[PDB]
Amino acid sequence: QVQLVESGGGLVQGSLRLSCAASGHTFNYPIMGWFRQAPGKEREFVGAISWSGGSTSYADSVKDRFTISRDNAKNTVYLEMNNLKPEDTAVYYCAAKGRYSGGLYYPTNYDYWGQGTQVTV
Amino acid sequence: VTVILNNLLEGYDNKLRPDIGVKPTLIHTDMYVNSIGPVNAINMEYTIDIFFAQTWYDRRLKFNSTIKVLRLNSNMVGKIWIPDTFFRNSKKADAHWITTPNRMLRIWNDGRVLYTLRLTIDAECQLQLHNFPMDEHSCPLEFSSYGYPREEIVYQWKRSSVEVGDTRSWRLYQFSFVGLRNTTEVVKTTSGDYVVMSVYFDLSRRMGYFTIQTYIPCTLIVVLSWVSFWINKDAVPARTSLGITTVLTMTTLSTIARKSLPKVSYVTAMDLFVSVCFIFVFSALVEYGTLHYFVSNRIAKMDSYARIFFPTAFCLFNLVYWVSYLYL
Amino acid sequence: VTVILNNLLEGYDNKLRPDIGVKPTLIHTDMYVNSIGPVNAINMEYTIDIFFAQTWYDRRLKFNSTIKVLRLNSNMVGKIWIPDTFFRNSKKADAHWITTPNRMLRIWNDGRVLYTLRLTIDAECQLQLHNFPMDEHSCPLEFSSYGYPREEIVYQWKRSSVEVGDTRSWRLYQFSFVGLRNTTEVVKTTSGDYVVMSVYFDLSRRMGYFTIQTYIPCTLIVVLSWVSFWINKDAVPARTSLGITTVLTMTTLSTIARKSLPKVSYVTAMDLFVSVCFIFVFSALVEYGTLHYFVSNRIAKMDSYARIFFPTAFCLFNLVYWVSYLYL
Amino acid sequence: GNMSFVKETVDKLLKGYDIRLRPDFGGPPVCVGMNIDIASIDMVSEVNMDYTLTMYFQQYWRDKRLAYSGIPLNLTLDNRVADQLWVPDTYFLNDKKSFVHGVTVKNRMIRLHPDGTVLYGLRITTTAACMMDLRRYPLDEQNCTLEIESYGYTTDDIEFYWRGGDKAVTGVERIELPQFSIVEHRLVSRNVVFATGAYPRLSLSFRLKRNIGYFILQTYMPSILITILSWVSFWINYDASAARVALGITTVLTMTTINTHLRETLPKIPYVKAIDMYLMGCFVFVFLALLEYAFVNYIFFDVNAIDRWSRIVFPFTFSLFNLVYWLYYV
Amino acid sequence: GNMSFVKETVDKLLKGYDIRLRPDFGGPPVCVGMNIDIASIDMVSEVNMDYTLTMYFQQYWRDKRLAYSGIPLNLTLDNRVADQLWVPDTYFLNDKKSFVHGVTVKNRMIRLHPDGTVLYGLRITTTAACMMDLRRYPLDEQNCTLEIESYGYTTDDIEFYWRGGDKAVTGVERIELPQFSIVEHRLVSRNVVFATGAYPRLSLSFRLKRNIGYFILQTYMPSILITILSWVSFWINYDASAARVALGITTVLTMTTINTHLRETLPKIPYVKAIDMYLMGCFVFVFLALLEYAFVNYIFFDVNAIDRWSRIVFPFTFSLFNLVYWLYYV
Amino acid sequence: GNMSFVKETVDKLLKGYDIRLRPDFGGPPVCVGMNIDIASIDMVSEVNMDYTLTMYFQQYWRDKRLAYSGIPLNLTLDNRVADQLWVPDTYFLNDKKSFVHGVTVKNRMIRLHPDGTVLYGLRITTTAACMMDLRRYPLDEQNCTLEIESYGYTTDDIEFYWRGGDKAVTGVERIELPQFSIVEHRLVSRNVVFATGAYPRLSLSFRLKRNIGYFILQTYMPSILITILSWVSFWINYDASAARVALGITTVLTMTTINTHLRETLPKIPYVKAIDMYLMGCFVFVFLALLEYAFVNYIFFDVNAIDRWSRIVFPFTFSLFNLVYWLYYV
Ligand SMILES: *[C@@H]1O[C@H](CO)[C@@H](O[C@@H]2O[C@H](CO)[C@@H](O[C@@H]3O[C@H](CO[C@H]4O[C@H](CO)[C@@H](O)[C@H](O)[C@@H]4O)[C@@H](O)[C@H](O[C@H]4O[C@H](CO)[C@@H](O)[C@H](O)[C@@H]4O)[C@@H]3O)[C@H](O)[C@H]2NC(C)=O)[C@H](O)[C@H]1NC(C)=O
Ligand SMILES: *[C@@H]1O[C@H](CO)[C@@H](O[C@@H]2O[C@H](CO)[C@@H](O[C@@H]3O[C@H](CO[C@H]4O[C@H](CO)[C@@H](O)[C@H](O)[C@@H]4O)[C@@H](O)[C@H](O[C@H]4O[C@H](CO)[C@@H](O)[C@H](O)[C@@H]4O)[C@@H]3O)[C@H](O)[C@H]2NC(C)=O)[C@H](O)[C@H]1NC(C)=O
Ligand SMILES: *[C@@H]1O[C@H](CO)[C@@H](O[C@@H]2O[C@H](CO)[C@@H](O[C@@H]3O[C@H](CO[C@H]4O[C@H](CO)[C@@H](O)[C@H](O)[C@@H]4O)[C@@H](O)[C@H](O[C@H]4O[C@H](CO)[C@@H](O)[C@H](O)[C@@H]4O)[C@@H]3O)[C@H](O)[C@H]2NC(C)=O)[C@H](O)[C@H]1NC(C)=O
Ligand SMILES: *[C@@H]1O[C@H](CO)[C@@H](O[C@@H]2O[C@H](CO)[C@@H](O)[C@H](O)[C@H]2NC(C)=O)[C@H](O)[C@H]1NC(C)=O
Ligand SMILES: *[C@@H]1O[C@H](CO)[C@@H](O[C@@H]2O[C@H](CO)[C@@H](O)[C@H](O)[C@H]2NC(C)=O)[C@H](O)[C@H]1NC(C)=O
Ligand SMILES: *[C@@H]1O[C@H](CO)[C@@H](O)[C@H](O)[C@H]1NC(C)=O
Ligand SMILES: *[C@@H]1O[C@H](CO)[C@@H](O)[C@H](O)[C@H]1NC(C)=O
Repeated sequence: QVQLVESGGGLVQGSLRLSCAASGHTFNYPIMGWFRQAPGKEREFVGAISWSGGSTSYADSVKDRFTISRDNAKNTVYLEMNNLKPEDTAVYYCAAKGRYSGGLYYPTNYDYWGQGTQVTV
Repeated sequence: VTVILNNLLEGYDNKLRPDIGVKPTLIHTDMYVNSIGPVNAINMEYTIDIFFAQTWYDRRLKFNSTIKVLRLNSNMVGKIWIPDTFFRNSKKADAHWITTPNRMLRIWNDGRVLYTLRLTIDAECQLQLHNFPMDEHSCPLEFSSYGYPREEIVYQWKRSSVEVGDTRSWRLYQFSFVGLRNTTEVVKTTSGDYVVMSVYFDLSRRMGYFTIQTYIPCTLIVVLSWVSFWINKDAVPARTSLGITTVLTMTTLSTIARKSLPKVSYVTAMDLFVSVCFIFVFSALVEYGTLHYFVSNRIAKMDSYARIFFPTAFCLFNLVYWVSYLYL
Repeated sequence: VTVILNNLLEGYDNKLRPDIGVKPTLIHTDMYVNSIGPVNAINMEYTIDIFFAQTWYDRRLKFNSTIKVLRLNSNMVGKIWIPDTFFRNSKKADAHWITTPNRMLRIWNDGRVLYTLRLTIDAECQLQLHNFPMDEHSCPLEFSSYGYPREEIVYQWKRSSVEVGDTRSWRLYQFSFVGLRNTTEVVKTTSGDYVVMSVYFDLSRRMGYFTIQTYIPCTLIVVLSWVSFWINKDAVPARTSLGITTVLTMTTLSTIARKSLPKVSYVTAMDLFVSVCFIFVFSALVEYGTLHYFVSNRIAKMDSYARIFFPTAFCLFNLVYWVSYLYL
Repeated sequence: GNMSFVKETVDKLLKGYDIRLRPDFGGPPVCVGMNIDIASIDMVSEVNMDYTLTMYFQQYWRDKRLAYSGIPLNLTLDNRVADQLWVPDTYFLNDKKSFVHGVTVKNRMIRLHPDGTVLYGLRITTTAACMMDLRRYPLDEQNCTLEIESYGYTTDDIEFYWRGGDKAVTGVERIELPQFSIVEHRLVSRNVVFATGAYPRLSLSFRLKRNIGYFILQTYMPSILITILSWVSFWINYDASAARVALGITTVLTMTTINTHLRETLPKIPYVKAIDMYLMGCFVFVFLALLEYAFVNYIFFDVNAIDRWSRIVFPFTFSLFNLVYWLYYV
Repeated sequence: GNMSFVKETVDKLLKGYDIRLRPDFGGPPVCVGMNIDIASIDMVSEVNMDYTLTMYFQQYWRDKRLAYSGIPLNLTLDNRVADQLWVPDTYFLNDKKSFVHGVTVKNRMIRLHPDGTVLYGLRITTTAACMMDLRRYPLDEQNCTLEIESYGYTTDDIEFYWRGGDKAVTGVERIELPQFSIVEHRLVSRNVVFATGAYPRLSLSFRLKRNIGYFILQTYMPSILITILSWVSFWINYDASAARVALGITTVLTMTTINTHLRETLPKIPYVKAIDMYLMGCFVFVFLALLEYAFVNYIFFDVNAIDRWSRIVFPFTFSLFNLVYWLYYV
Repeated sequence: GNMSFVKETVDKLLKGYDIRLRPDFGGPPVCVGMNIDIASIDMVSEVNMDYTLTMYFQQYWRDKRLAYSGIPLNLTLDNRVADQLWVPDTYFLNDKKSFVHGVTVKNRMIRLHPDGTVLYGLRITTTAACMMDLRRYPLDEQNCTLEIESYGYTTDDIEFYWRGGDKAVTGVERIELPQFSIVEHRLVSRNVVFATGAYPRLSLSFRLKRNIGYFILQTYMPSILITILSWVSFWINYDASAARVALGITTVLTMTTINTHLRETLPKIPYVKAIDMYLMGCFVFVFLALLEYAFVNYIFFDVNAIDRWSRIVFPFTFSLFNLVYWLYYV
């Protein structure tokens, strides 16, 4: 069981830093991915990071603009959003992925999800 | 002879066991233990080399000729039906192919089929390492048909079931072969009920090596700790150095004691003896520290009590320890 | 193209070498050493990775077409005759099959056949471990036809016989590649006379690791033994403890010295140096014991002689030791 | 009874049979039921982060092409007939090295049914990777999984389910690991989406709890006794310079010898294990004890007061260190 | 739908098919696209200078001989059909031992397309050599590569490219090495010229950074504390000959025990490692400390001045040695 | 000369040939001559009680079915032709793991003769078990054998003999074992009777003598010097309690360190080895030496007389112990 709570997403027009706190058996779910769901649209992948190691992967739309970092001691994943654009108006979600859950881009492969923060720019 | 072989294989279906729907196929099996390999206590496995021979009746192979036996090649084995005998507790087993497949296939005019193959088996033997090294183990060897239940294939030991060698050429350098027994039983699984033949080898560990390596050095170190009791209390650098170095010596001996056993949690008799000996040498230095403090500042005659209590306690512990593990 | 391949294999007997009774088959071989693996001193073997290429003429494969070369599949190799080249000193050799059989078969209209296969070989290299670690070894690599004698198959190096890489990507972390030579010779056996091609790799062990690990600590401990000579004779617990502990320290260093060499009986230079150093620390404590007894009961000035004799003897031993092994 | 009649029936089933095509090709996906009978868990390696598993792997599916009539029996055929029949492309995703036993023959079972039901059993010894969180080692709990998945066929062509529900996997209680205890096992069925498509997935996970008895006796007790043995120096008189100094480094020497042996049995994990913290903590205490005598000797050449303060503080601090350490990892 | 119709189509494709001849034989070279899905990096061995890699190796190419019409589907055939189809002679140049998993079957995938596109996937566990520069060990950075090359076909007959550009290799982030961290991975496409001709080459390289946490706690800290413990002798009074001498060799004895255990876990590299310099440097300092008491005892039998000078110099020199050492290797 | 003519002759020999039937089937047993050319003896393992042997194994027999006329040459055929010819079912009874080298091809030779004589050569690397009597270790002599026997054919169907008499086995002198020396080799031909019948047997035995040089320098000399170093305590004055006690346990400590390293390289044999007796004997002497000072200190607090008696007795007793020990094992 893993509990995910994300915070730090406000309403602006800019650099934002979203933090996702984790608790429980986080080792069994070492991959953390960020997802956004625009109204009237399916949930969209943003970026997936591993708890251990620290290697990163980002979507093409948010490449070189959004950076994600994590620390196992704090058990928190930080998503840094820079150069915001009006297309970034979606409910940002934090999800945990099992080690053998397959592809990162598909939200179905993720088991535990956060509440979801509403960000409008 | 060639015509006879062609007729036997012509119109023969190897996918079907003899008497597929008539009655269960009775298979007579007997084993010749060529040698028993080393017993791996770490992996709880033992190597065994045997000449596994199976006998069964197949009426499809009957032939009328003056020759009443046909010793055939190993390639002939794949042409006819062969029982799917497998060893249940075998972690890894191999059949030697040097210089040729070491298999025998003899067919009589009666239709009786003798199939003998040489096998090297690393069977699984769960070892209860309590009372180590005085432990006694019974390593089994279970084999049965993999796919054919008791309603289709039934095994049965012959009049000479398990044949052993001289037992001196056997590769057992730690244990000593003391017993042998064969058993027949039926085990129910999800697929069905299968007749399982088990051979139990009784092995008793030989304590000569462990006694010399660990027991004697540990006992002597404990005796060396008692030496500090006779050295007078004024020689502070002498008794202190003797006590601490004996503890260091016991630490060296403790590491080498459990260098072959696996990481089993339960306290073996070897671990218990070393741990108790470690306390005695530890208590010897603590005794002097208590004696030194009170003398520098009854208790004054603690040396006299120590010269009696410590040897008596260790002798009492040895009496209880050896009786509890050599008899029980 | 497909018709050409069918014609070549049709009426072709792979059991017979080209020019079976006409003349011996001349085979041109050249080797590209992709990398030389670690040298196992314990097993006296070394790993080598090569692209072994062989060239020979087979008139049965001549074809007249505009295409003058036919790069074929690895499965085509089994269809035609292939020389039975084997490595005589190979303990274990493998041909990689990932992702496909790493073999090349090119046939020209001339009838010349090029057959190249990638091989990893653990060749046998008997190591004379005298003068270790300053030893120098020449590991050979011998290959020849297994069944065809010199009257039927003759090998011959090409103009670029042995091709080496950068030698920096090579897996030699202990030795340093210094020499390379190729030789052709005929060896007479019971079956007959066979032409044997040998490649000798000259390897010189690098002494940097051993010098730091063993020589410097052993030398410093010997110097520490000389420290007891300057401590005055009245400090009995000091000089006695210093001498005995240095002996214990040398014992710890002696065990770790021969932790990679096999159990060769002959005294290596590393073993000789450690043994001599063990005597010096042993003699230092014996010297004090002799000094202590006579003083408690010339000899009285043994400390002055020891302060000169011991450093001089060890320096003299080092001068003889290093010269005898760095030059001879 | 009639072996020839049975032989003709089997030949009829195999005639025109295409192994390359799955049952119900171009139609609904074929449901494959799997049950596992565990034989033993031979090894659990922390250094390699994997475990060795031996089991009876069985698969159930219906193939109408193999349906036969007129024979009211279950045909248990030779294992070599499986080469002429379609079998699911089942593979283990997390396995590192696996094989099927072939003594005296391939441990393979094919059992046909009149309606076309096929039973396919294999005795497989597999080495499956299992990432281990060793922060709480040796008081850690491990969740080692066995992933079962189809390689080529997606969910549109094949589906996996546990046959028997939670009873699909048996023999767990028989497992006797010398170092671990099987706390629980779980069965998970889910779909995993890849670039090529979604594939069925079956997961078998074991929760392993390490046995603390071996490490408590082997490692913790010698370390505690040496640290207590270092406190003996405080009782020794301050003028006994040779005795107290010799007691100091020898305890330090003893601690190093214990430390060298213990750390060898584990991989190089950067994070601090519970065993790592305890060994280093004890080594600091004995180091401070010799430092304590240094200050005593220097000021002597209050000296009694320093020794008395050291005596009260050291056992209290070490007890506090133990209490914090044990609560953190328990 | 019609299995017989699909069977006839497959038989038509295989009829007259020549595995010995590559697609577009005698024409333009066939372009082969490769993508790799990493499963795990099991081991990284310094002694053997190699690493073990498990991956899903996939190849893409067009074969007009296998083009089929009338079936608007991608035919996922049994893995045994690959033996009847041409596949590139792809091999790894730097591998030492590789195999394809065969449980429960060969982990092989063949997927055909109507235009003749062939998808060939393999699950391969390979051990590839990786030369390691251990001068800065254990603070070193390693660049381990995986060379992909055609064995027989030259650039005139076959060409290699990464399918998907920089996205051709995935699963790198999932790799969890206990001793290393994957800093970066790079994809390189180039042509390598040999005596037989020029061959296409694909290179996958990982930059590995060793984790320093284990060695700092295990190796450096005990060495530092022993050296500091040797400086305690300076505080001890000069007349305490037994105490100071016993402190000396025992610290030397302790340093040797640490040195013996540490050097075993590495190959014999002649050059000086960072760990090599630190261990020997500490062993020299403790050696000099006992030499320092020798001079003190001799002159005694200024003596206080020698001890005072030693006290100022030794911690300063050791700190200077540490500062130079750390700056050099960081 | 005429390759087609030779090809027709070979095809004629193979036409109608039955591999399943031995030569002279139903008649006199076929005599098989065997000669062995030893390549090297790679390893001799005491722990596993086996040795690794590489050799050229050759067999000679006459098969009238393979007799050919008109070709006055010895046909050296490809190794793959052996699959179409009958070969004896020769196996090694005491082998544990054996294989035939297959690089670059199977190291197999088939040479036919006009009269039907067949030469069959194999390069085989075999690991054969060898029980070792280690009572006199390391001064022991070992007799390792290689048993050659037919598996299925009894003496009525096949017979074995050494071709060339005592010259059947060559290359013995070339063997260079680092730890052993080949004293002698013997060739034995006999018949072994089993339940199934009597089988021919050929035995090749090597008498190995272990080299004592390594153990004398490595093990005996340090043990002797430590024991002599313990006798130094007798010369030391009785009042030097700290010195003599420190000399005692440190010698005991040194003996334990030597003992721990030495016993690791051998299996656990209950009987007392020569090395076992020597190590324990030395450990008793140093133990008694510290006990000797205990009695001295107690009576002191004749005391000179006890030391003098100890001095005469200990070197004499140890010399007597050495003399008895060496005579017993030499
Ligand atoms: C070792 O570690 C592994 C990995 O972390 C753990 O595996 C997880 O186990 C839990 C159960 O304990 C799994 O949760 C279950 O997932 C099922 C699969 O659902 C997927 O597929 C369906 C479609 O078939 C989708 O609709 C769904 O979104 C998922 O994609 C669910 O069906 C289960 O739901 C059931 O239980 C929940 C409550 O838990 C109910 O609300 C539901 O109604 C229903 O009854 C369940 O949620 C999880 O998927 C596993 N993850 C992985 C990666 O395998 C092991 O449990 C762990 N073992 C030990 C011993 O610690
Ligand atoms: C581990 O170490 C290896 C080396 O051992 C590193 O691999 C090198 O990676 C670099 C890139 O980082 C490679 O450099 C590139 O080489 C390409 C190959 O070009 C060859 O072929 C073309 C024809 O196809 C020829 O024209 C050309 O002359 C070469 O023969 C170049 O095409 C690349 O050029 C591109 O970038 C440069 C700028 O860098 C531009 O100027 C160009 O226009 C073009 O865009 C580039 O130069 C290098 O070849 C690799 N070496 C080997 C041996 O493969 C690994 O990167 C390293 N690992 C890590 C993690 O660092
Ligand atoms: C390692 O250990 C093995 C096992 O002990 C030794 O092998 C033995 O070697 C001896 C010779 O050194 C063998 O003794 C000889 O046996 C021959 C075979 O006899 C059998 O078969 C014949 C029929 O062929 C029967 O009649 C007979 O009863 C046996 O069943 C004999 O033919 C030999 O006789 C010759 O020598 C004797 C004197 O020794 C003469 O009197 C005879 O006239 C004749 O010349 C001989 O008796 C023994 O059989 C071997 N045993 C086994 C089990 O192999 C190895 O030699 C040893 N190696 C080393 C290096 O020590
Ligand atoms: C052949 O196998 C089938 C499947 O296992 C058997 O059918 C089962 O029979 C048992 C009783 O023996 C029932 O409890 C199950 O419910 C049945 N299952 C199904 C799917 O039918 C069948 O009995 C077997 N027949 C023979 C002759 O052994
Ligand atoms: C068969 O596979 C091909 C190749 O992957 C598929 O063609 C791709 O289809 C996707 C949409 O599903 C497109 O985004 C790609 O651009 C297509 N690639 C090419 C090269 O055409 C095809 O759709 C698959 N067909 C089926 C029935 O699954
Ligand atoms: C066990 O073997 C003996 C051998 O004589 C045999 O008589 C007995 O019947 C066997 N036991 C069983 C249960 O078959
Ligand atoms: C060795 O190789 C060289 C390579 O140039 C060649 O010239 C020479 O002839 C070779 N030696 C023999 C004996 O073939």
